[PDB]
Amino acid sequence: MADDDAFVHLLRLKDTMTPWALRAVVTLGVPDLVAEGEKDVSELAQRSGAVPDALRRVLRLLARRGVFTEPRPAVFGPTGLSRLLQSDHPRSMRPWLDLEGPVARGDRTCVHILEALRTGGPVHERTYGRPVWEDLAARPALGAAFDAAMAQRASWIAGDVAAGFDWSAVRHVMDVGGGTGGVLAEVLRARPGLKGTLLDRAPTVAAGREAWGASEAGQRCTFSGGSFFDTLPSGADACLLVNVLHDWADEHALAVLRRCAEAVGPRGRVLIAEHLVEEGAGGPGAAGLAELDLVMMLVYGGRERRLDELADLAGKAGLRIGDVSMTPRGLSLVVCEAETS
Amino acid sequence: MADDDAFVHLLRLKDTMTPWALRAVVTLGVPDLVAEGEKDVSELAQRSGAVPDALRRVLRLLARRGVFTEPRPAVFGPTGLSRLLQSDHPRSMRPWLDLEGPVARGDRTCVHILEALRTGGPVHERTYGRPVWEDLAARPALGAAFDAAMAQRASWIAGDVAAGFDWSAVRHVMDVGGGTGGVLAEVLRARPGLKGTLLDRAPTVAAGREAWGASEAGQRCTFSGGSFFDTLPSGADACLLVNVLHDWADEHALAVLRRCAEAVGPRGRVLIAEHLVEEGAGGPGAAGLAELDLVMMLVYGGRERRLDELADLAGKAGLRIGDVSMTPRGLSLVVCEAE
Repeated sequence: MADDDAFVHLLRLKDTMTPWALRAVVTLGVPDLVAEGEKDVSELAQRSGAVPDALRRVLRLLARRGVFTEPRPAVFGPTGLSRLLQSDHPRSMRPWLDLEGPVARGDRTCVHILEALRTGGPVHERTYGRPVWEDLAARPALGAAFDAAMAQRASWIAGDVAAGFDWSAVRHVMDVGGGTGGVLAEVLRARPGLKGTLLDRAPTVAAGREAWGASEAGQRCTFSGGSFFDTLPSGADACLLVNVLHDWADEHALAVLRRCAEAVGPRGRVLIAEHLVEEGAGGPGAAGLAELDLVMMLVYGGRERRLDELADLAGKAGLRIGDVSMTPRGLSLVVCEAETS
Repeated sequence: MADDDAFVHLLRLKDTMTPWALRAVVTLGVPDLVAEGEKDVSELAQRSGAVPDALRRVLRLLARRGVFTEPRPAVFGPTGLSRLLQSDHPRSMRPWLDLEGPVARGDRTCVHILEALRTGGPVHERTYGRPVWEDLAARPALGAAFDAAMAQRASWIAGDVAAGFDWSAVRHVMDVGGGTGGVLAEVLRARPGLKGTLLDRAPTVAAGREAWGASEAGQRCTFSGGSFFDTLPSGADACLLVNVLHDWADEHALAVLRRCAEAVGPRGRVLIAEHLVEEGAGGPGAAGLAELDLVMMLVYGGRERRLDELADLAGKAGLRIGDVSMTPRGLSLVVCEAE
C-alpha cells in the first residue's frame, strides 16, 4: 500500500457509527416506514419514538452510505439495502440487526473486546449480567426470536445439504440441534423412503412440530425434546450436525460429537455441515467468517473451525473424517465414520 | 466491473467487529511490535496482556482486511496500513484509536445509540459515569491525552489558518479554546508584529508554555488558564475559534460566541474556522462529516453546522457574518464583525 490509499482504507475499517446507526434504525423500523416511499423525518421521528434532530443526523449518515435515499434535504426513502432490512422481505436481515431481538443484542460485546483479549472467554456476561445461554432461556421472548432467526439460516442452506450427502445406506436420520427442523424436513421430503427425528429444546421442537408435523414429511418424523448433551434418542444410523459446533467451545463441542457417535453406532455415520476457515487468505467470504468468529468468541464461547480442528474433535470422539465435500454456497460437508476398521 | 451488490454493501456497513479488533490491537501496541518485521502470536501475546488464541483470532480478522500480513499460520507482519498505526508515524492514527486515550474511549458510546435517539443528548455519562468534560477534567491524564490528540490535528491545520485570515487589521489575537496553542504559535510567527493570548484550561496552556513559550512567538503570547464560559481576558481585538463550536450544543455555543463578542468589543472581530456541512453532500468529504457528527451527538452534545446555522448563532450573539472564505483544504473561514 501507500499512505493516502492506506488512510482511506483505514477510515472504512475504523467506523463504528455506521453499523450502530444501521442497527438502531432497523430496531426503530425506519426501513418499514419508508417501504411505500419517501417520508420526511418529522413523521419518521414521531412514528419511531425518536427525537427529530437525533434521527435526522442518523439517517443522513446512513443516506451518505447508501442505505436510504435523500432526494430533498430532510426527506428519506427506500433503496435496495433498506428493502433487505424490511420485515416484509422474504430473506430479511432485520432479525440479525434488530436490537430488541437476540442476535443484534450480543453485538454490544464489541466494546469489551479488550477484556475478551485478557480473559479469553466471552463477555456477554460482562455486558448483560448472564452468559448468552442463560438469559435466552431466562426470557423466552428472545428464546423464540432466536429460533425464528436460526430457522431462516436453515432455510437458506437446507437444499444444499440434502443434495450434497448420499442417503443410500441411511434409514433413520437425526437432525441433532436442527432447531425447528428446516433442514430435516427438506431431506425427508426429498428422500421419501427415509425416516427422521428432530432433537432440540422443549418448546422449539413443539414449534417445529407445529409448522410441519402433520405434513407428509412430518408424519415420518419424531419430535423429541431434551438437550443434545444428554444421551440421544435411539434407532438412528446417521446423526446430522448443521451449523451447531461453532456455537460451542472445544469441551462442549466434544461432548455433543461423543453423544452423536454413541447414538449412531459402529456401522453408522455422523454428518457435519459447517462453514470452515482456511489456512490464511482463504477465498471470498474468509473476511466474513473471521468477523463471525469474533462474534462467536465474544458472545458465545464458540469458534469457527478449520477442517483439522474438526478432525481433532471427531478423533477424540472415536470418529474419522471421511469424504470432504464442498457445496456451491461455501458449506463444507464431511462424513464421519467410526475411527477403526 | 460494478460495485452493485446491495447485499455485500449491507454486510460491509453492518460489521462491528473489525473497528474494535482495530481499536484493541492499536491499544495493545501490536502495530509497533511488528514494525521491525514478522512476529508470531506467542511473542505478541506475551508482550501485550493478551491470551494467544484470542489475539490470533483478532489479528486473523484484521489480516483478512489488509492491516497486517500473515505469511505463515499464526505469524503477523507489518504493512503500509500498520505503519499509520505506529506511534512512530508522523501522521499516526494511534492517538485516535488507542482505547487508553479518551477519543477512542468515547467510541464505546456507539452501543447506547437507541438512548441517544430517545433523549437527543449524549450517552458518554451512561457509558462512563460522567459526561465527557467532567471526567476528562476529573482525570488529568485523559485531559493531557485529549490535548495531545487535538494538538496533532491543530498542527496540521495551523498554516492554513495563518494564511487564511487577513491579519493586517489585527494587533492582538486571542485563540479561544486553542488547546496547547499550535495555531496561535503559527499565526504569531507568520506575523512578527502580533501579540497573542492562548485561552484554554490551566494544565493545557501550561503544556503550551513548556512546548513553545521560550520561542520568539512564545514571548509574544500570554498563556492564560481559564474557562471560555467565563469572561475572557480583556482587550484582544480578535478572538479565534478553531473547531470549538462543533463540540457544543446550541445554547452553550451561543454563550462562547457572546463571551467572544464581549472581549473584542464593537468593531472587534470573531474569526471562526469550522468544517461546515453542505446540503446536497457528496462522497468522502460529506460522509466523513456525517460520521463525525454522530460522534459529536454521542460523546459531546455537539453538532456539525451549516453556514446558516452558524449565522443564526452569530446573529443571536450580536455578531454578523462579514466575509466567508474557504481554505484551499475545505476549512471555511468566517470573520464576524460585532453589530
